[PDB]
Amino acid sequence: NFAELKIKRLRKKFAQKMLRKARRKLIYEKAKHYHKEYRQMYRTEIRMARMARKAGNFYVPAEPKLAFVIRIRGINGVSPKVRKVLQLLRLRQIFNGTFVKLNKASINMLRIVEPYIAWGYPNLKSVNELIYKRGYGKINKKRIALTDNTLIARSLGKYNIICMEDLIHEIYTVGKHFKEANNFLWPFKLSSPRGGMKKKTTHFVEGGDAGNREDQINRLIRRMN
Amino acid sequence: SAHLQWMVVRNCSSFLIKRNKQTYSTEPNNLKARNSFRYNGLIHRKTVGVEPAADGKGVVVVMKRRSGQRKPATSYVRTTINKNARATLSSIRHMIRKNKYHPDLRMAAIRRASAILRSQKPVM
Amino acid sequence: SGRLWCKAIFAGYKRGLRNQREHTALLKIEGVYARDETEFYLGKRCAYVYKAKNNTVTPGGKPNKTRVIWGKVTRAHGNSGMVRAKFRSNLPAKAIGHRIRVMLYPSRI
Amino acid sequence: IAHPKLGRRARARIARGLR
Amino acid sequence: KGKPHCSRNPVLVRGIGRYSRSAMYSRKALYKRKYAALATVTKPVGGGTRVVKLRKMPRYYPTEDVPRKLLSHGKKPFSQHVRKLRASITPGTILIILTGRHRGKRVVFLKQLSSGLLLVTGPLSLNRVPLRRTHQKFVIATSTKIDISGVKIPKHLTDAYFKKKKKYEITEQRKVDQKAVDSQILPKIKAVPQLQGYLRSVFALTNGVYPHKLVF
Amino acid sequence: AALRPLVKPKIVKKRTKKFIRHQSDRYVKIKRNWRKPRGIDNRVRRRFKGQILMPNIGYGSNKKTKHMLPSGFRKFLVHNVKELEVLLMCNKSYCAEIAHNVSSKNRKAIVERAAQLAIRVTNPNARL
RNA sequence: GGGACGGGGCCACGCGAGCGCACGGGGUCGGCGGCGAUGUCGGCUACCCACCC
RNA sequence: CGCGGACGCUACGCCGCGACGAGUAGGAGGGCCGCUGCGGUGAGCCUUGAAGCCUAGGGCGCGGGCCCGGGUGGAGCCGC
Ligand SMILES: [Mg+2]
Ligand SMILES: [Mg+2]
Ligand SMILES: [Mg+2]
Ligand SMILES: [Mg+2]
Ligand SMILES: [Mg+2]
Ligand SMILES: [Mg+2]
Repeated sequence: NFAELKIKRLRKKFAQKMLRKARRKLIYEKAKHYHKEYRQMYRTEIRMARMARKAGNFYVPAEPKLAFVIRIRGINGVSPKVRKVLQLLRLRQIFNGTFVKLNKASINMLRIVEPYIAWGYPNLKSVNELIYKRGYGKINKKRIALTDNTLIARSLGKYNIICMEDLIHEIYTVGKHFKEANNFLWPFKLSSPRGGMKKKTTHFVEGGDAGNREDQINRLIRRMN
Repeated sequence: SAHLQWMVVRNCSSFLIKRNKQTYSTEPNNLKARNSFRYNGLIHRKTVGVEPAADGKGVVVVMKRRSGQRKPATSYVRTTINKNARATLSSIRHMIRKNKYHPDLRMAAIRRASAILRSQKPVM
Repeated sequence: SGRLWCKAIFAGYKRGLRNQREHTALLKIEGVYARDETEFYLGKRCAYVYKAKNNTVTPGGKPNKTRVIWGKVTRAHGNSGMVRAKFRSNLPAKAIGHRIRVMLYPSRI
Repeated sequence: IAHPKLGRRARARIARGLR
Repeated sequence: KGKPHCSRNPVLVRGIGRYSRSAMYSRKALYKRKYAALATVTKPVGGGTRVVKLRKMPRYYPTEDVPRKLLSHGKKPFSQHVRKLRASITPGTILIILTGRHRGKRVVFLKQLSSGLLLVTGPLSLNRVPLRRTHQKFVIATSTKIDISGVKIPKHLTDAYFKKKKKYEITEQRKVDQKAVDSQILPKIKAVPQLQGYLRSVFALTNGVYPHKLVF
Repeated sequence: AALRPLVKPKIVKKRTKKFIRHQSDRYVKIKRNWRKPRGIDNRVRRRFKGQILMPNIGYGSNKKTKHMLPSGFRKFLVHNVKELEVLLMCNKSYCAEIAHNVSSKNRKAIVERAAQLAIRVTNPNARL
């Protein structure tokens, strides 16, 4: 009769309009809960050292669980055992950076290439200014950027990761599903560092840029990012 | 049939032309004149052709029937229109629309005949 | 009824040591001797005036013998007061040491 | 309320409190 | 129907309102506003009657058309922009005109037009510069002001007045409004010492003058 | 004051000179045609600095402004009158260029016919 | 339980209808001014000459 | 009530998204590059001037090369 079939199509248009509304209340609430949990996780790593200075003991904080690994040296003249590693962290060009969670089985791997990297331990801000700005996806062996939540929610719906701020809570605090959001992130494309490195070859101890630098790596992401 | 002889005619006909990285076609009932499947006029059962009048003024329209296909004598039918500018385009929009006769060739069979009416004007 | 421009001596293209890139030409300005002063001369329309044999047109005048090449000042160079400049058409090598003008009028004061 | 299979009645009763 | 009330929240930054949608719900009082529920034209003939058609079909197509183009969002025609100033320019200041055939005369500012350009009127007895539009970019601001708020500027003069039409001859209304403004402006600048020869002389550079050194 | 093209795009090109064979001016028996030099001592094939460049594919042109005359028309080569009925539908894009051996008693009747159809002819005053 | 007048924040409080601004799925002007017939406007390429590298 | 709705698709075609491009000896593919000749075909062109040469003439192609105008020349020539 073509009187009812109109209204039946309008029911499907209204049910999804309500489904976008009940997904835009959810991402806002999953973000506010995290904004509370980051205050609580920063202040409580101060409070144990103020109570440990009232008595006179010391509070050693736990060793961190996340490192940020940048390659600085070239493709030419490379040791074969090295180049396998730098192709097991997916660092193919120069100036590529990744996020690596830490354990005993990956410190000794990041020890053998100390002359080629400069790794650290990143702050909370320099994870935002790497996901929001230089953060591209990996959809079907391609490289598709991130302009919506639905580009994440296709390839990560099986882990209750439905936005960007859940992927950030996962990386900052390393959740169970870290592998399925770090093989997904394409390797980053940083630029040349402004101002200038000191000297590429040597260690950061004797005035270089390689080797460990535990919280000076945010002075190399605010410079390069 | 049709797709059999497109797979035959598409490259070794004699109405075909190739130069300057281009391709054209000189069929007797073609429009846009270019070698494609839909604008050839020797293959289908239904064909539209628009020609100038044999005299100085007018536009003839060569159709084609369906009954006598293998008889090239009485297979086509020619009509002649010698009128003003609107009703000629209307009587071609009607010939191709209200018979459901090969409706794909409508706008190009109006453009080509509005270029014959542009053409047969006394030049300044 | 006086000069309404400022003096500027062309000095060299933007070259390395064994190359050269002629699309960015250096300038020196008499009066400025540091990079901290040259924030006044950004975006100022610079020019170049020569003369030739034949007679050419002139906007608001009879066809003279003189010609111009306009341009623009883009960014600073060095720590002393040198400054770069991007002309529309790249400059000849006849003018190393000669005189070009810079105006002031796209002002920021 | 999120996934469309279960909370359809919940958005139903919200449509029959919003008017 | 119903009057158009002003927008309830104010503006905090460009884009961001100062009230959220909760204090705005109760502010709007959305607790008590529930809501629940041509071409054919005939004509006579003085046969029969004829039915004409509006916007009739064409008589001549070209051999090829060009396609439609896409839609952006933030592109406005020129009469719908925003208008800006600098920081230093006020009505009553003294300017240094640069690029006309009035090269380098020290002139006086009046106002900002609706199109952007300035209303720069020298006293015609001094600098031979009448009411004349110039542009904001090409003007150097001399920090030397006069009072202006005791004038009665006419309301018919605008960009439509200065805008070109097509030798020449001067209309008598240019002579009128030039005399009418100058007979009110001029006693203000005459009563300041050493100014009627200042507006008079020209700016020019010389050896020992660098523009980044003197402040003006 | 002419026959206007449909759309007039800004033609940009990536190289405006030619390519000349290496060591072409020292001899006369060397023509100015391109032959890829295949030595082993050589400087051109191994791309030294400040030598003659070579014809890679990167100098190719955009598929939208390829083969376009400066007036914005493409070319087409015509012998007789019978092939100008081709262009009465494709009109505002392509142009005709009359061949060389056509004598001067026929170009009088080709160019007149190619003024009714409103077709541009590149060389209309050839012989006279 | 107030402590007997208390300031700021909470996406709490299966067809509703019309209008507008927009840092929003890759630029538009619904903006202008002077030069043009025997002396001048355009033509990168192709010819001679000079210079920087 | 009214007799109205662009472009396309030579499927060996057209359109969109990503990463990449060094290269001798050597290997492969595409060549609407080219020469001399034969079956087919262009109701081809040609003493109102064909081939061939010449050119500070106008242009296209990444390139191989081709096409046009202007001069000499005097009888056979080209495209698919
Ligand atoms: Mg090395
Ligand atoms: Mg710097
Ligand atoms: Mg060798
Ligand atoms: Mg290669
Ligand atoms: Mg020569
Ligand atoms: Mg003979």
